[PDB]
Amino acid sequence: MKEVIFTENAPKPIGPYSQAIKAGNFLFIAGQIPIDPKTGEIVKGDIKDQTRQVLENIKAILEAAGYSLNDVIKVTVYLKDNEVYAEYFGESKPARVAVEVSRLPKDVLIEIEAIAYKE
Amino acid sequence: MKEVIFTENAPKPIGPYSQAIKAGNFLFIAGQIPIDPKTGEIVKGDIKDQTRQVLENIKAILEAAGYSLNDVIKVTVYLKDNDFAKMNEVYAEYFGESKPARVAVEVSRLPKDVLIEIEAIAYKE
Amino acid sequence: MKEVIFTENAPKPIGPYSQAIKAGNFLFIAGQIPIDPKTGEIVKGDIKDQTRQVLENIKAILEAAGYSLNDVIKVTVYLKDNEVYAEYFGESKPARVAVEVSRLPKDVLIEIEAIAYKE
Repeated sequence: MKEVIFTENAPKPIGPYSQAIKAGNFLFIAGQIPIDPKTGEIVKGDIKDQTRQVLENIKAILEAAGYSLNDVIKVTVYLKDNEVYAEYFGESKPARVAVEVSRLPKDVLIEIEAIAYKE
Repeated sequence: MKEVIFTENAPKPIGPYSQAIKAGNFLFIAGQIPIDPKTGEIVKGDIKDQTRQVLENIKAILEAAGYSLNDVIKVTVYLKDNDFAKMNEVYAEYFGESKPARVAVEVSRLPKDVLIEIEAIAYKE
Repeated sequence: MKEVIFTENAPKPIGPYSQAIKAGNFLFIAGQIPIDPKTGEIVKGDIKDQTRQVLENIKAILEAAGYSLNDVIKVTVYLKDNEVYAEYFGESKPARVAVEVSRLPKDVLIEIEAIAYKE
């Protein structure tokens, strides 16, 4: 089965894409950036405040999709050229990919895309 | 089961790789660049035309594997720094309705120095 | 079923992460860098000795999960700025994505992520 996920607790995609799609038992979450869902405005803070907003958004999507943090299996982290993660990926310990790039959408510091599983 | 997807309407993969692979109900498409399968070279040189060729390439592979555009669930887009606006206009033609999960990031260099490269994952139950 | 994969033959996982997660018939392997599992230090040499090392680590994680190089269905290669590949992927002929980025972890020259399938 296939379902497009959408909750008001994570940034609202403005372009042609969804927050997350549940395909079978896998959940593919779109690249997340630091945007406060309630206000729709990008946080202009330090890497830790931005990274926390991102992880908060991902969690919102996981929850709306009916998953929990320990269902997360793979995380790709893109940074603009961290105990924060442990409270989120501690009981999960997903496989990780991390790279630095030129720029992210809306000149943000960090972007994260995730995949989760649930039997 | 595992299966290699090949089509004449998409650029031929160079080396020990494939255009796409169907594993179970998932279709993993290799990254595509704006190479016109008929001419064998990059198109015009403008973001719009390049984004179109890439999407056309992706469409062919999907079509070759018996999938459609609305089966695409995740797309990752790599750009070479800011033209990340026109890309969406062409992109909406192909994914405006099904709205796949997206990931967009800008990088250093892409294969053959193109301006855009896109990879996708499709799902068919 | 969800199972984290582990092998002493690959670089020890630092932080809240795994070398790989097995979900359903899929194996999601974390980004691998040219770290010599034995010494824990970056292997000496150029992009060729780093490539070898990376692919070797991937192979290690694969075998520890009961998978084969013929199982690799998708490969994502990050570079900073060859016959080895035919040896490791001439049998699986996976879908490929390759790009260049600003920098990799521990400022290495190459990072490779991968996905494998086994029915």
